[PDB]
Amino acid sequence: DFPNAPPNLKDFNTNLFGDRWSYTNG
Amino acid sequence: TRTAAHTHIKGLGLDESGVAKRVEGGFVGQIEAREACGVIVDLIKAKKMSGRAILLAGGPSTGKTALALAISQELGPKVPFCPLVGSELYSVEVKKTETLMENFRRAIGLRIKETKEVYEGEVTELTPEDAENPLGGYGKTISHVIVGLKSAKGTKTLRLDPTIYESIQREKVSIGDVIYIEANTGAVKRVRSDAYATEFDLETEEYVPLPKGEVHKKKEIVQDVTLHDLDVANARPQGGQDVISMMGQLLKPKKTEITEKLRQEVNKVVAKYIDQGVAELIPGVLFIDEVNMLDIEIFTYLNKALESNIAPVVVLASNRGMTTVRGTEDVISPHGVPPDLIDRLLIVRTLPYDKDEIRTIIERRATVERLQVESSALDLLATMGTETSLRYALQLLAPCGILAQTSNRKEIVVNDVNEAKLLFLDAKRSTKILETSANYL
Amino acid sequence: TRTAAHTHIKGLGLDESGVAKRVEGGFVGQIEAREACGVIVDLIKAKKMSGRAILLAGGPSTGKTALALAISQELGPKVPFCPLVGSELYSVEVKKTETLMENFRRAIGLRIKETKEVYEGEVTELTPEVIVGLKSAKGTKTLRLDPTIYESIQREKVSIGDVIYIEANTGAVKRVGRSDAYATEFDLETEEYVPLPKGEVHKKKEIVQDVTLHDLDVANARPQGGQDVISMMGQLLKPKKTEITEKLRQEVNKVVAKYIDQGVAELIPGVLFIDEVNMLDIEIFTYLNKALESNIAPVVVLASNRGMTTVRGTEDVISPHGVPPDLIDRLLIVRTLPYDKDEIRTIIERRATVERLQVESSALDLLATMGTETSLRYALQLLAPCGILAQTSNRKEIVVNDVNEAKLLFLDAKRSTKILETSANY
Amino acid sequence: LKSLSLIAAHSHITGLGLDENLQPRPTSEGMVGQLQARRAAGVILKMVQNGTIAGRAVLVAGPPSTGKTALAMGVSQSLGKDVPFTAIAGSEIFSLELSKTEALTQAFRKSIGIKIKEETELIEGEVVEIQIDRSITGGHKQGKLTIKTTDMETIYELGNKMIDGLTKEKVLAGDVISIDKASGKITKLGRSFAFVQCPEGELQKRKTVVHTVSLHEIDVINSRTQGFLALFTGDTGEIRSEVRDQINTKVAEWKEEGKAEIVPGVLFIDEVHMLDIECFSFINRALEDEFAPIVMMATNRGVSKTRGTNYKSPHGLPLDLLDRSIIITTKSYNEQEIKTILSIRAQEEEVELSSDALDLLTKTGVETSLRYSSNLISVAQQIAMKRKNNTVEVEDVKRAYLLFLDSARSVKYVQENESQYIDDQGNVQISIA
Amino acid sequence: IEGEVVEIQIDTGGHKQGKLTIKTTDMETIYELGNKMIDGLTKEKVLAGDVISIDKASGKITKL
Ligand SMILES: Nc1ncnc2c1ncn2[C@@H]1O[C@H](COP(=O)(O)OP(=O)(O)O)[C@@H](O)[C@H]1O
Ligand SMILES: Nc1ncnc2c1ncn2[C@@H]1O[C@H](COP(=O)(O)OP(=O)(O)O)[C@@H](O)[C@H]1O
Ligand SMILES: Nc1ncnc2c1ncn2[C@@H]1O[C@H](COP(=O)(O)OP(=O)(O)O)[C@@H](O)[C@H]1O
Ligand SMILES: [Mg+2]
Ligand SMILES: [Mg+2]
Ligand SMILES: [Mg+2]
Repeated sequence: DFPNAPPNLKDFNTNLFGDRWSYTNG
Repeated sequence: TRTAAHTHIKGLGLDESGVAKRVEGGFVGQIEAREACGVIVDLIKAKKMSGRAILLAGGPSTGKTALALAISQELGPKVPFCPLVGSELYSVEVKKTETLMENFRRAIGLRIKETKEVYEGEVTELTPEDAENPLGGYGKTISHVIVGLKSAKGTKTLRLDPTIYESIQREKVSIGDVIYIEANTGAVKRVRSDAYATEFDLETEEYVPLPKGEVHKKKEIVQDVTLHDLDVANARPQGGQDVISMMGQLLKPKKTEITEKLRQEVNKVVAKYIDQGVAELIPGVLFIDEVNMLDIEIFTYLNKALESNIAPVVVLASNRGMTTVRGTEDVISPHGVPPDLIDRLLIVRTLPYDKDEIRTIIERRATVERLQVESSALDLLATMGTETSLRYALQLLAPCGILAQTSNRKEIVVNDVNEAKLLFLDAKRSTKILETSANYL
Repeated sequence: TRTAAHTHIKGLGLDESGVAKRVEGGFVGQIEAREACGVIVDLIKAKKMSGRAILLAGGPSTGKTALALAISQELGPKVPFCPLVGSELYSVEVKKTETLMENFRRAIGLRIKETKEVYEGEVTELTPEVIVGLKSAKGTKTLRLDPTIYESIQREKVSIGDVIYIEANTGAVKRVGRSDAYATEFDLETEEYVPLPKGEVHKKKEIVQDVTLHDLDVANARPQGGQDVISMMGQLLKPKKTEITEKLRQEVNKVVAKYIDQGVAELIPGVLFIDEVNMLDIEIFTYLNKALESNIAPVVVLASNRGMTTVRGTEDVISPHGVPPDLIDRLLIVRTLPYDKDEIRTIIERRATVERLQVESSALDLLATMGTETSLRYALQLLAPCGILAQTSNRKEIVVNDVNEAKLLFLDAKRSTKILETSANY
Repeated sequence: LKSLSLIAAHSHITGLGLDENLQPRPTSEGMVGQLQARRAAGVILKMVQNGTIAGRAVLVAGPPSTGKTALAMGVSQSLGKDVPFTAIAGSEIFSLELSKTEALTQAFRKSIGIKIKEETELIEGEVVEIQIDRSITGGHKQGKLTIKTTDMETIYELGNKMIDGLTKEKVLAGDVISIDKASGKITKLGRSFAFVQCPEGELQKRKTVVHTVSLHEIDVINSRTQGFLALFTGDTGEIRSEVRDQINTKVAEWKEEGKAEIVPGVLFIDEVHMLDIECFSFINRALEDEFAPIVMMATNRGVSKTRGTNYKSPHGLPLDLLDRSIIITTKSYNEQEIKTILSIRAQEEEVELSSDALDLLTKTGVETSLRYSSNLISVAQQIAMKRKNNTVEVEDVKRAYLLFLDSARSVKYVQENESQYIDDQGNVQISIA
Repeated sequence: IEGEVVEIQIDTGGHKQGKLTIKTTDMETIYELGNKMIDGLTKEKVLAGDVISIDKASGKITKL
């Protein structure tokens, strides 16, 4: 099971910009 | 541009086949001593012997220290060169023997030179590569990681072992800011960038420009360390919140007599490393002037120390005749050095000067001090040097120049040197004043 | 085996009447000195006097150090015996008098009895307050523990299934190791396994451990705590020894007196031996003079080989054996006499037979004549080179040729001085 | 293997150079002449190697530049490694943080070794497979590996610390690995592929390792909790006597039972003529201990004043210490012996000499000291090399002789130019006119 | 940078809306904020009415 994409790549994407930056990206 | 009793000495003024020119490298006269020091310099550059000792002797103001400084200059800044006065060995914290051994080891140097392969640049993109699992399984399997790097004039994408993933995870690499990776050892180092520096309103993250040239880089790094640095680093601790660090910070760690075991371990590891061709050994020079101030115990320990197999070359300066060695009252020796140590080293004589040599010395020193003097005062200065002393004439130059500048002149004349004679005295006239006065003078 | 200038001396060799036999216990001659030493030994065994001070005076190579060692060996391992040289009193971090008093306290001993409570076994649970569910091979019990011992437990990285060993008196904690029950958890598991301890979890033992007064004085003078980090850093804060106030000594004396009064301990005074007292200076002599007139001081024996010489630290104060007259007045002097030819021969024979060597009669007589002509110690020391020279020729018995070659190879003091005087370059 | 070294003063000697029956050859192993002293040194070496006699002091006396230091170096070289040999100077005892007796005790104890043997198991091979399972936000991990040899091939599953031990040093499928079960220590012998042959034989093996340590180190370790650091920083002060008293008995029981074996060594004291009378008395008392090594002292003084006193004694030592010592004397050198010494010294420094130059060097080492010509050899070679001919001739030797002065010539120059230099009363004349 | 009389404006998720005003006698302007900037700001809290200083050297914001 993979809840959202490759989970390792998922956390990589999260640390690309940050949690708040991820929220405000859209 | 500040001058102090030196800096007009640039080498020994030697020549191929080891013959010293009469006037070269700020040197005049002293041909034999310069030739001997050149032979010593060649022996140093051979880097084969160990613990060779020479003592250069002569009267005061005869260029005894200038010779050692000249050989240090000729040897080059690469080789270590440790200067020392004989009175520095008496330390309150540690015994004189350990201080002597520390200064003895500080003269030996080690050059570490090695190459590194680097991929450094700005991240273009990064992506795992899904592939079939090697074993039976139901899930994504990453067999490679593709990372693209762009720098000035260069761009390249690379496929890498996926296990390095944690290196990105720990490094908080992000995308497009920076990257700098080593080739073989793996791992990644995060060195933001000027491309997005002005994009944000304000940010507490530093920015570096695009790396220059091809992403792939060959770098050769060379450094030099004295063995004393290795010993003191091995003995002294390091770290953060450990109890030993707190103890060291709270104790003012004065010097301690480093044990022989640590020195032997350092020697063994250094020998192993130079066996691999990554390191090179460079014996240096230990210069000690005014050795007459050394105690007999230090001389006795020097006798044993000179016979070690990692000893540097020690040069000694002294200006004493038949004198009693310090620490004793019945041994009278030449140069204040015990005969047993004298038997272990090579003597280098040093002769006084002639009036013409003194005149040339004064002219050169005046030229190096940005002053203009004609012969009508240069002859008087030479006569003063021959009458009072050479060093007195050397010192009198600057007051003469200041007096000339006061009178809105440019050239030093006889009147200026006479006025400087009247104002400042030498030792002989001071003693004559002292003897003829009976007012506690 | 290993021999070093001794170990052929096994006691004073006295009988019940105290009369010294001519040859007994690795001793020949020295009858009067041996009898006096035996009297002093009996006086020490009486455990009544305090501060008695004797010195034995004689020329070099007469057995003073041998006599002191024989006294110590005859007294027995139970009684403490502190040997010292005059040069040890010049320390670096403390004054000389403090070091002398430290040795004085070290000289006497105290034998005490104590009860030690011990827990051990496998650990079933570990819940913070700490509660430990110990379980032995027969019994199970839960214990409540202090935060410090809990910290020591944590630093031991203990877990469920680890047989451990706690001591109640000191709080010392040691993890014995993983229990044998979980012996199948990893095919290459590095951890060692131990069977569960036998008996109940709580045990009590009675021990008769000895101590010295200086030991329990330095116990509260400066600690050596153990596994606690706070104690470690406290003992690391001060790394140098210091002078002890007399108040600590008085409190120690009161505690020890209470202990011995309670019928739990007994006191055994010891001996303090000082070889080469001539190295002491006037200040140490005065302080020792003052400290001898105390109520706890042990028996002190001194050794010296001097004539009428000047006391160190003074300019013109001359005295016999280099000892101030005031300290001499409160001293008991034991004379020591030189030896004769037959005594030297017998000593050489004893030293040969202890070193498992065979010496023929002619070689022994030559060695005795040499010893009379040069010195006794030189003849004693020349035995081993003779043995090796005999061995090199594939032999076992020392021959006249061997001692002659040893004479040729090695020189004594007289010939060395003769060759020193008649030479140009030093 | 060979440690860091250069061409030292005594680098040309390796052992005493004796026969099977302690007969010294005229020239062997870098030692020339002095047959009596060499045979005595061989006898002392046999005494040390037997390991039964303890606390023997032997004194080597002779004029300067005679061979006593060379004799001690040869004894140390012939004794080989694994036998302690602590060489110190007479002035090293004085210290600002340790008393003279304490430093002497440390020097004495530094030259007795203790060797403890222990048996270790190993599993060595080439990694065939490794599977590792990390539970994210989980506290436990699941490991397994498959390891083979040329004959065996077996799988194992690992606990907790095995996984981290394997992960700190990256272990891959192309590696050769050795594992110690007791310690769990990783050892990488090389990557087979992807320059070392595949490990052969059984998958597991047993071996023995010896830990050798000086008695002084054991003494230092148990003194204080931090005393271990003093093994390197050298900051330990006045270890209490009871520590040594207990450690001696503990070593005795260890030797008696059979866990460890002790090896006595040699303590060499150079320039022993300078030492306080306190140190001499302490040595007199401490020579009698059972745990005492053979002490070799070197001296070159005649009837001189002993430090710390006001009377003169032979060799600078008191008669008390001289009484319990054995003296070996060294004699001056023949001209042929001097020539041979110069020849071997020149051969050591890979310097080619001409016969006439060698004869002139022998003559100048006969008139002056031998060390003068021995030093002159290298500078003569340097001059010859600068002249571009790789052979030392008489001209280069004479150039070096005139360029670098001798003690006698320097003394004569000072005596005839007394006014130039600073005398003992501080009066100098710097002005030429 | 000095004169941080701000009256901050921070309300997505994880403390979004990273903006704050800056006023002085002759200047007045609104600055947007980054993740690290607000992470620094939350420590050493600014009451939004206190003159505060901050450097552009990517260092630490100093209370005045
Ligand atoms: N040949 C020379 N060339 C240049 N300067 C010299 C020469 N000889 C002596 N000097 C001068 O003499 C001074 C050195 O004095 P020195 O002889 O070293 O004193 P000491 O011998 O007491 O150490 C220097 O300031 C240097 O300028
Ligand atoms: N009665 C004796 N029997 C055997 N050996 C003796 C006797 N007396 C002295 N010795 C030996 O003489 C040596 C010197 O003795 P010691 O007391 O250590 O020094 P000193 O006698 O000079 O004070 C010792 O090694 C000891 O073995
Ligand atoms: N028998 C020998 N064989 C080789 N070299 C010797 C011999 N004797 C003396 N030397 C040399 O003479 C020099 C002086 O050393 P030595 O005489 O041992 O010390 P010291 O001068 O303190 O007596 C040493 O460099 C040594 O190489
Ligand atoms: Mg100078
Ligand atoms: Mg004695
Ligand atoms: Mg020597």
